[PDB]
Amino acid sequence: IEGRHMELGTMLEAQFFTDTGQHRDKNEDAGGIFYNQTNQQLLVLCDGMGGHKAGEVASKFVTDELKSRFEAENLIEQHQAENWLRNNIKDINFQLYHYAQENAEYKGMGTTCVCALVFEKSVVIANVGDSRAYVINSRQIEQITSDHSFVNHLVLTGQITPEEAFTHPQRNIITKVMGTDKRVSPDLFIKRLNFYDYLLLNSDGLTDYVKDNEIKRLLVKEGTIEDHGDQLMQLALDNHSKDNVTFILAAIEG
Ligand SMILES: [Mn+2]
Ligand SMILES: [Mn+2]
Ligand SMILES: [Mn+2]
Ligand SMILES: [Mn+2]
Repeated sequence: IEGRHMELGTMLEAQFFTDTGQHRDKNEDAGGIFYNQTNQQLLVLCDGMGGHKAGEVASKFVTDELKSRFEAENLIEQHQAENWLRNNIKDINFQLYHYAQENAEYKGMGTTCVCALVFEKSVVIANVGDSRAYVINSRQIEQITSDHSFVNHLVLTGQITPEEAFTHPQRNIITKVMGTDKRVSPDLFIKRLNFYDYLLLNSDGLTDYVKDNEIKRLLVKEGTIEDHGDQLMQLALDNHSKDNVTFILAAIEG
């Protein structure tokens, strides 16, 4: 294959925030911020399904697998990041499928998974489920991923409006999730970091109770990344969120 130049290793100031919530008992969200041998940065977030058994086992499994595989890696080019994320996500899905099938305590477990590979100017995002990746600056908050949910299937087919989907009685249903099938087709995205201040990854425990406007205005205000994370978690709890709330906040600079 053709001669290509090595981009430098790049990372963003990113922090991981997770909370079980008062209303639930255990945290079935997992995730983390991991680095490979050349110090490339991978952000990982998983939402284990609460309606099924052992959501924390599934999310923890996918997270630990991605951490091990990525930390074992040396270099991933930008034009190969899509293949890397898709392949490893597929294999982890297969392993999680047989993991749930063979263990009777874990029968039917599953988890969402959104993850981002950070490069000098782009971010490569892979998504399976209704966890989200946003990009935010002073003027716009754009959701990069598309929810693999039923209500978003109705939205994308003109059957309901997004505002209707936010209060739809079946807004919890997931249509693509890890561990339920032998195969999975993850959604893959490339996003330019030119004109944005924040990359956000979050489970639905946040955005099921905090709309994009509130996130945008909270983030575009002044304050450090720790202050923004604290205020964002507290805003999720103030809007009476009753799921696990987890998000990675990544500050971007030119
Ligand atoms: Mn969950
Ligand atoms: Mn459970
Ligand atoms: Mn949901
Ligand atoms: Mn959730």
